[PDB]
Amino acid sequence: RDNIQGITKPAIRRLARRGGVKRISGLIYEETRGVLKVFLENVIRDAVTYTEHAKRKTVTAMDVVYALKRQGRTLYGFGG
Amino acid sequence: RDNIQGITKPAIRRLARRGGVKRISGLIYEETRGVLKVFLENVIRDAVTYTEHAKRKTVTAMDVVYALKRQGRTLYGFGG
Amino acid sequence: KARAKAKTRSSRAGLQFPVGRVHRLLRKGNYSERVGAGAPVYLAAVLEYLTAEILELAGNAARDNKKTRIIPRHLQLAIRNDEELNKLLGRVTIAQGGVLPNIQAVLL
Amino acid sequence: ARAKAKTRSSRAGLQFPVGRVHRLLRKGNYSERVGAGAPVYLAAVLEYLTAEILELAGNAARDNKKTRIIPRHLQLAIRNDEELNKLLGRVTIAQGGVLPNIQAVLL
Amino acid sequence: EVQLQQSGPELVEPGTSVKMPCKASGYTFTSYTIQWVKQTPRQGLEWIGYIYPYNAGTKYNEKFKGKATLTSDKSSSTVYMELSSLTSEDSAVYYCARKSSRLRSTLDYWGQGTSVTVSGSMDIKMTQSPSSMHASLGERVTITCKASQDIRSYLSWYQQKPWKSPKTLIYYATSLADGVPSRFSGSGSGQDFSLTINNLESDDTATYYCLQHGESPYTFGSGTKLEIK
Amino acid sequence: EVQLQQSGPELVEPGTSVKMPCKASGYTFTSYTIQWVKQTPRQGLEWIGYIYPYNAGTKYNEKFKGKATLTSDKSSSTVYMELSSLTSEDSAVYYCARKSSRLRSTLDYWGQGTSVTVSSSMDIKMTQSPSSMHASLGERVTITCKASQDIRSYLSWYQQKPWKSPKTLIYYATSLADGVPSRFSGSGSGQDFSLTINNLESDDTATYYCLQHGESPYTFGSGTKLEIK
Amino acid sequence: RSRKESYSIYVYKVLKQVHPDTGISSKAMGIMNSFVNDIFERIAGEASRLAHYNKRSTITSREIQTAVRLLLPGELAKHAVSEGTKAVTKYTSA
Amino acid sequence: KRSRKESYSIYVYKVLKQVHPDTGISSKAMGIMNSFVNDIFERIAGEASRLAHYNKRSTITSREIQTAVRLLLPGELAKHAVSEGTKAVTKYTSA
Amino acid sequence: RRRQGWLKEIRKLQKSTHLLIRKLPFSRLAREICVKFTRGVDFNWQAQALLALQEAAEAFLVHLFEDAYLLTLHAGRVTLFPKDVQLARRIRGLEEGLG
Amino acid sequence: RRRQGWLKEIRKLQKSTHLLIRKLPFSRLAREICVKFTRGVDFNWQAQALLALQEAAEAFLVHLFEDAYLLTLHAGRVTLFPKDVQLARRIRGLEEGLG
DNA sequence: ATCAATATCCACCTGCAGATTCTACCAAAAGTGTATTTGGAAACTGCTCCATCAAAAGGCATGTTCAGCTCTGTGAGTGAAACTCCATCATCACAAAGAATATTCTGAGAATGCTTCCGTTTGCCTTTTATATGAACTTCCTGAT
DNA sequence: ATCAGGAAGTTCATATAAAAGGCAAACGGAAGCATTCTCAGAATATTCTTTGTGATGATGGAGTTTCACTCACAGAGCTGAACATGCCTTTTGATGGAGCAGTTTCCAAATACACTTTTGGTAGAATCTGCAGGTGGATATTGAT
Repeated sequence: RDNIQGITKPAIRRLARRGGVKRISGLIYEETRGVLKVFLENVIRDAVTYTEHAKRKTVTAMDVVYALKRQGRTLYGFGG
Repeated sequence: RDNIQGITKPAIRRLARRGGVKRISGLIYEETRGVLKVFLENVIRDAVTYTEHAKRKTVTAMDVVYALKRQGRTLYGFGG
Repeated sequence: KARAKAKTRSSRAGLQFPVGRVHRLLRKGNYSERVGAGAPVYLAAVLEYLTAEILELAGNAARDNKKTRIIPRHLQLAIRNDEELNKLLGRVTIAQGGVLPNIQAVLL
Repeated sequence: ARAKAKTRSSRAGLQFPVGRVHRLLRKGNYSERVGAGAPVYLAAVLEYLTAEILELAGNAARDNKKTRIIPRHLQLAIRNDEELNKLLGRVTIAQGGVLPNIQAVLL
Repeated sequence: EVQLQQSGPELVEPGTSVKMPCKASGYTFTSYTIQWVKQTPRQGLEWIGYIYPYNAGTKYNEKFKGKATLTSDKSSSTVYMELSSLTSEDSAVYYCARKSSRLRSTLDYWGQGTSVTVSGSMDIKMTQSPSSMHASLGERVTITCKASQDIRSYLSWYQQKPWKSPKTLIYYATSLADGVPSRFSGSGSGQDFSLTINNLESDDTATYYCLQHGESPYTFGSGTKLEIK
Repeated sequence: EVQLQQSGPELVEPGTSVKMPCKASGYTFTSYTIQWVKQTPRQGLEWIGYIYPYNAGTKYNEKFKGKATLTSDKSSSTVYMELSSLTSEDSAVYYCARKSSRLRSTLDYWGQGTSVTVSSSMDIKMTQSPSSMHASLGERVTITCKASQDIRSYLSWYQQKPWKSPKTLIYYATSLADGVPSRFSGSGSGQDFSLTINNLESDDTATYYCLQHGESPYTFGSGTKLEIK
Repeated sequence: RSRKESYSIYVYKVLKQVHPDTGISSKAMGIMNSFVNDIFERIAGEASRLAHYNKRSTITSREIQTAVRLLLPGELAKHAVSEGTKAVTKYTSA
Repeated sequence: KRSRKESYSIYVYKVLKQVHPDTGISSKAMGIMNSFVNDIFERIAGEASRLAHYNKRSTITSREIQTAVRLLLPGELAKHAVSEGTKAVTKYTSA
Repeated sequence: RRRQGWLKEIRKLQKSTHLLIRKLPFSRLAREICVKFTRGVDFNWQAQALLALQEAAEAFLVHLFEDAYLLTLHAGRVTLFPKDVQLARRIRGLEEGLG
Repeated sequence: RRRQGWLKEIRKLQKSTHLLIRKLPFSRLAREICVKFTRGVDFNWQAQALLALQEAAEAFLVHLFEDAYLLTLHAGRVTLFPKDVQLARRIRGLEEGLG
């Protein structure tokens, strides 16, 4: 079982119900997994760039917050 | 005749054809004039703020470029 | 000799936020070569006003939820039920804040 | 009475001014002090990006059977490219026009 | 400028229902609440409620639950008001006022007024200690607005010339409104509040109201009628 | 990693058509062109064309204009190549190569190839000056690819094991590719270029090609067979 | 360990004068700290950019005022300008 | 006195005369290239300034410029810009 | 006998680069909008300031028509309605959308 | 006799604030994505780093489902299709959209 | 137009996780002179924007027609929500280990500061050339049958 | 498959606006030397991440049904594009002109600098307390005659 399949169908359905979606096509789950993979690749690449420039081997919450902040996705509640 | 009516129907139609629109509803012209008025209010307010802080009475091209640049609408070809 | 006792310039400005700390952060943040005397006063006043506005709206939301303590959902509701605060914190996600209860009217 | 002066651009093998980039880094309020290799590295990156866009725009000008690069040629060179379009995403090029884009349903 | 265009009077029958528009222009319509005020000349000014067109959120006074229903239209920039089950006490002037969602903002701009002519304990009492006074043409006038509970500084002052809409004088108990001269000055916090005119003129002959908006049922003052020779 | 999956070998008839896939994975599919290379063992490597899946833009060699058609599918990350009017001079291996839209990038990653057996011009020429050489396990070997017109360092080097896909050694006439050891070294600009290997092994027994991509019909070299003793 | 300063006691002083009988969770206090740092760096960056545009070396209260007027939307900017102005005017007479 | 009014125009022209020896450029296109160079300069220098401030440094070096390039440029563009800047600082320190 | 000309109009307007709104109507529109912020004072305008603001305005409008016509084609229509432009401004957000 | 529960599910999930993706599957997904950028080296992760990245990921996904379901309702449908999500990512742009 | 069942909401007990309160102490803010320097004010200048007249033709306004579109309803077929039951995987708690991060001190290379000189850049004139415009020629591709 | 004929590409004059080329001044970059000071390296304490294991119940997975949705089609009615014709705002251009933005000097109030003293903010303790979980009555659907 691949790790992208750990994002299960009830979790994607639950995210869509919090988004207010009444009915959910069966083809939307692989679409959502692909979108989540693209998002996490773009955030984790910048967070690893900040971590490697700081000469560390631990990705920190501030590295994630800086990676999100430079993509126009400012997150409150984890420092900064 | 109001100055927003100087944005004529052939000009709005011509902008929509450059946008690639095949058919154009008759209700779209007042919609386009309202959107253009909102855009120009938001740009001209910041450009006047830059002009007044510089203690001038002439809105300059750099004031317009700074007003656009701080709204995420960077314009090339007028300085800066 | 007759050295007078120190008054904080936050208390001189009538403020709660630290004018001296704001001045040090402006001076060390590589913003300009020099910082005027009234700039950290003005900036501490603006930051205190924004803090007071959001905390008062979040406390009203907490009281409307019949609660005493302000949690992140109360800040989420206070900011997203307001056009100007939502425009200010537009590209801002608040952790553990949730969403507004919005159901589209055609589904009902 | 001293040695013959060499520019840092010619010492680094570059065309963009390392001395001007260094002076702009000093006067732009970015840090308290600026290292020696930082304006060299930055002038090299700016020269690479300038060369890439000018070569693509010159290819677009030659494909238009023209020998002078215009803002339309810069617009075509930037917008026909994934990475340059992502770099200059929120950028408007004046007198650049749009790409020819007719949706296939209409044909 | 900011104008809140409001309809003309109506001569209606009891038991019916009246809608009235508050078509607003000159500003971004969703950024501001539109508040509604009833003016009976037996009970003064009374706050009915508001709608906030950004999210269609409403809040009503408890005296008007079920009687008033507020709706909005983003396309026409218009706020309507239902008045169901009309009785003899529902014969008044109904104003619509423009108020920001800022906590220290007040009723900035008012509608023309709609004259409808038919054919509670936990509130904050606002006690103006002079009900009426007489004045010369340059002496000092001071009006107090003693409050029941602790509003912090959320108190505003209005003047109303007869058969006209109220005009905002002072907001946040000290700050002057736009276009108001420095002859008007406000003071106080907590429960003691004051309104002061320095150089009395001819146009300062009106009724001067105080409004609190610190707690969610907004209450006006009883009014103070100022006659100037 | 980046991998370009490609179909198996096909045995077809003249006058028919072949649509072969280039299913790609491991990268953002629209950011890179997919180039197509024909390999006959009498004319060497020949460039056919590319599609750029970002905007479906194509460009073809003049020898294959009308013979070849390139299409792409973003949902499957697959590029197809259609060959029409199959002839006896089509018995070749058709590679699909991954190339960035950067001007100094080269054919980075290759497919395994598809053997297609049909059962019965004012461009730049690249000149491998050695055609075959002999060397022992420690000698230094130079290989030159003198060009025809002009290419300002837009030259790349490849090695190919027998019945394998080519591997990128050097791009931009001096830069090492990813995973290539420092034994390989390239030099030159303009028209004279060179490739050098320092410490030979049995891994250095291949056919060494030079590719120019300075001008729009891309041209490979004739080939140089180096073998170890 | 390091000192790790924040705005938490100042946000708490503001909270217990806008609502005297209301507490705040530590996560909400961290969000308010992030908010204050974000608006600080936003206003200070805009004022720095203004002073560089007008060839000035000093950031003053006038640069802070016009950065507030550029960055805050609507009536929020007007009340923040009035608060900053009254704080500067009662600071100079002290 | 008319002021200095410096630009990147002669440097962009030097780069153009070695990527295309027979192609000219119009004045509006030269203004757009000047705006491009200023925008990318400010973007990289601001990101390197934020890097040096995050890591509590007073100095912007070529390592800060390198990681700002890796953060700001997408894809292979960052890879070739990093190789170009590394080659230039190697040639500079060797002389 | 009426022939179609929308396809030729789109193909010539997508290769031209000139401004599509007339300069003097756009200029007096921008000056009327500028009067309402300067407290009644008439500011002056450089010619390049008005040209820069017209370039920005027309680029904004053309990109908004492209994004709204994607919504027109998504609903199975061909005719661009105002609900398409409103939904395209709603999905772009607060910064890219309104204004 | 089957009753509806989508309305109650939406009404309870729009008042809850907890994370909807499970922590350990999201954690090993993020670590597998992190391996492909660190040249095979396994970095460590703070717990707050993974929580911050999961908060950001779920907020992104919920807002994208809202913007895509506006497109579902615009086409006269009720069922969210992948073309809705693709068009919502296309209209948001390069920054707000993809990634 | 009213009864069995169930979701929703309120009254109340309480355990505890989390907020609040209290103490050194150290870093930093404030006070006090002191020397430095930036920017506001004033005089002045030349730049460029505002405004007005001729004109002229290019482009827009207006009214009609019709064909191509939108919208609404229908029916066939598809596919997603609901429901059930278990067993797999996530969560939690704890120990421990140790990898890795943060702290502290040192000195050396690198950055700055300052002075002097020279090479580069830019603004203003001076040629010269690519491209738009006009007009004649050729081809192509749709419209019609 | 063949005619009609306008749209599109091609090519030559060709003028003209715009771009390339040349010169002088000033300005800023480089060279050289002295001084300072930042940060890499090394040694080390201390946190906090990884990993393992038991428990355990929470919840996802898989299969079936059914009914609520999607999609294709047809027809009625609307409405926008095409088109013809007049005339009216836009544009060029032109002189003047004058408001005003940019330039140069000066100097004084304001800002940095440095030293010393006090004080307040923060980290680490002990102590209080709101709230979430849990168990029962009022209330408002939801079917169903």
